[PDB]
Amino acid sequence: HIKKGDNVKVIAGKDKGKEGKVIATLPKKDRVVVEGVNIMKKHQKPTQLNPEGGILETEAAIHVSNVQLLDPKTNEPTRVGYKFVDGKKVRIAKKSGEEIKSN
Amino acid sequence: KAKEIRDLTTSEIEEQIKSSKEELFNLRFQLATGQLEETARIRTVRKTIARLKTVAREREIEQSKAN
Amino acid sequence: EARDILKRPVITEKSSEAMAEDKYTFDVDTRVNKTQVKMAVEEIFNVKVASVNIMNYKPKKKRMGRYQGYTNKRRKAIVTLKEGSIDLF
Amino acid sequence: KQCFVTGRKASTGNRRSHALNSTKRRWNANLQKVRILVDGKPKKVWVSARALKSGKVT
RNA sequence: GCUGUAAGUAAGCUUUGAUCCAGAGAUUUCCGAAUGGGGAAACCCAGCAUGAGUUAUGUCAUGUUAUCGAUAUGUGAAUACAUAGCAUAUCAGAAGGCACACCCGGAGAACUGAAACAUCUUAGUACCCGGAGGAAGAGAAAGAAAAUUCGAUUCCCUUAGUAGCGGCGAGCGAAAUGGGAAGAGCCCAAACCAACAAGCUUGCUUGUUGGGGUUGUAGGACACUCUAGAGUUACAAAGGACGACAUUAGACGAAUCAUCUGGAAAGAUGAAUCAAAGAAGGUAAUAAUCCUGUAGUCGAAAAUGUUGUCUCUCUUGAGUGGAUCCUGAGUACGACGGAGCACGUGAAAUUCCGUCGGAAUCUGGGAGGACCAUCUCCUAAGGCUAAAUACUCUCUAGUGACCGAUAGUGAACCAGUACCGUGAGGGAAAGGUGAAAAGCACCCCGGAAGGGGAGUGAAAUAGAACCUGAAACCGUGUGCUU
RNA sequence: GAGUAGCGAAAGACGGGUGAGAAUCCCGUCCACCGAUUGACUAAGGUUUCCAGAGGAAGGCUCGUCCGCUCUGGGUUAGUCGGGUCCUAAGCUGAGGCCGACAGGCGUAGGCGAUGGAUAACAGGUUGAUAUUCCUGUACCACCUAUAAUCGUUUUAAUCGA
RNA sequence: AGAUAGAAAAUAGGUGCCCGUACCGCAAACCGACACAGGUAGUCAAGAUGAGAAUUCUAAGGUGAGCGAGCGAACUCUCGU
Repeated sequence: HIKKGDNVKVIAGKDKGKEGKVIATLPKKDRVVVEGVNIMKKHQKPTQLNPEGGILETEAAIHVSNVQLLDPKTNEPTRVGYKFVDGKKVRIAKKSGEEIKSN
Repeated sequence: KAKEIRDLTTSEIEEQIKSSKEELFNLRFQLATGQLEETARIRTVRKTIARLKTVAREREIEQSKAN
Repeated sequence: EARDILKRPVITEKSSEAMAEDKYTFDVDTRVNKTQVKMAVEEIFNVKVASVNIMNYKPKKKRMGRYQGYTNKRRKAIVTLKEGSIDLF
Repeated sequence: KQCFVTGRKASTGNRRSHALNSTKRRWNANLQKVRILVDGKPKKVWVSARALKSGKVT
């Protein structure tokens, strides 16, 4: 499981071996939209809300099973564990020490 | 926000219920006349009146049961 | 009470033809009487009403998509105040 | 329709014929209406004639 | 992060901890046993008390008011006491519902089988109503038997399709013994009693006040002499006070990378790793190492079942004589008619109901399949009693040489719904775009429906009636024929 | 079967307009049919079919620019009209009660129940849709409050009454 | 019968609730599966002719019937001679 703004690598899809920062989480379909990932080409029609339209290139969501956090020390894809610092479930990179998720 | 409400005496509380009921009327009279825009104010005052009546019940029920 | 019975005002061509005159139209609760209405309005707006008339509208069929429904039953009251002006701004 | 005292009530059985052909029947008690002493005040009630054989006060 | 489905666009909310998830609480319109009176459910129309309002009237709010039942007060007839009867007060008293099950009763068919049919069978079945209880019924020998004892009952296996019953037809059909599951025993009436307590006149009688002891080695009083464990599942019957696991939220939880083909790999190939975890489901294809988990471990504020105790509450245990006394009455039992016993009235025990009769009290009574005499066993006519046993509307976890959309529920999908019937009732048809909605910007013909390009996508004879797309059937070409 | 039967009693014609499209929709003229009714009301029943815009897939036995169709927004105003409120018939319920295997049946007092009895508003105007309902005019029936011009043992009264 | 110190009188002010009310109703909105040649209680119901609520034409007021255009064979149907 990953966080709202951390930097992750992708291992599925046309995009692998690529980094990018997560921008949205969507916790009820288990799907995140990372940055650059899954670029989409959506045909938007000229309406009232949108004066004109075109082919927008927005990012689409991918299953959480396709992304991984990087070791803050060695930038290597890694799993994530936990430890009880003062009773708080804080995260660990599982190959090194503490991993920070502030934004 | 029910802390200060517990801090409030049972009297102006019934008066707060009264005033919030008045406000609600005005909001829904203006939603109908199409001059509201802030349509979520209705739910916040509905919250407020709900909490105010729950506190009012708790106020009288402690007394009823204990003496 | 006296504010819970006036659900909304009514703004429509026939109600506004009645606002050219001093007749104002409201959508009132379905379990009130003319008496309870007069009192409520003269309590809120500080007006003095002369008469009021009530009518009950039946639930109307409304088909939304593939699911049929019925609209809610309505009770409407018409006031004809002599002293005052209910302003609906 | 029971006996006030005992409880002798009716019962079902069969009327059988010479060819053992069966029909439903009933057997009732010899219930007689008698004024006895009940709950203090005298009252008329049905009581069997076997309960009146010995023991009841009219 | 959220504001359900269910999309929306708009106001918002949320690390000062939202939406969630568990426990507890508050609110809970109207109808419905429906209960103030009515009524064509979901509505009308009230009386009383208290309050709001109004100068008042109209109007409104909150209580209260059904019927039986039980009890307690008044008041009280035809009637003199009295009794009906009335009037109050009280009472978490009763109603109604249901799981289409299991259980015990009341009442009880027929088609059918007999190759017809009436006895018989179907069958004490179906359907009715009445009780229930989570289980129910049964249950501590007036028993089985011929050695003696399951020494209560129930249930399973076998006895055994035997013994038997049967227009001896069609059919119906045990029990004991023996092998097992589970086991547990008790309380009252009676005598008698210092008394008590009323009648009745203290002579007695009768009472629930209470004790007393409840059983065949015949038990108990009696008279002697003698001595202070139980238990709320029967065995009286209430409830605080400490713990113990478990259950109605949860927490932690090992170990994989590279290339190849691809739209995407979990595949193939190579090299690793973990395993108390290679159950399972997801993931753009087929994953022990990506995710949710799994083995393992941990964990409740609370509200519950449950259980150890500590309280607590109850409280006599024997022997020996045996002179008297007591041991369940309209009862047993007999007769008549029926029913029940596997047993159709039969030689017909054993047992119950209606109707008439009608006993004994231990020096007695019942049973041992007509039966008796003798022997053996038992001690009725009062009561309570857990376990093994039956069933699943539910809830929790899981399983399946069970079904995969004409199947499997009638119902995978807003289904007991369209619909049909006056009504009981009857009762359907209908799943699948893609990985992602990326759901086809623009242009062209057309009023629009459609279409044709361009673009999205791996694919658009995957374009929303959307996966695959057979046959019947309908067309458009034509090679060879007529 | 077959592009076959049928297209559900009947008088239409034509000018103008509307539209992508017109025997079929709108307006007009003429003609024709009913007229103890195909006219006006009002019950029962149906429930929104009512009105104004808009649309044309489907439903209309053809067509359709039209509609009892679809989409959007509207529309029913009562002290006096009909009911509730007042009364009761036929029936239905029925406390206690009678009878009943259970279930329940019957029935008194009393209630319910119009198709009947008793009850105070008429005319005109009015919109796209309502009008003894709204408005203008004039009324009437109950009820309450203030006042009363003197009714007068408050038994009788100005007069209160089962 | 009781009940009671009160309002009638010649005024002037106020108060009067709930349910129904659109629309069709001899009908394409109802009972007949249908925009069905059937059924559907009651009220008003004009002129000419007549005895008449008969009959023919018409008034008030509604309506031209949800398929048509041809040709006028056989044969059916309805009608006249």
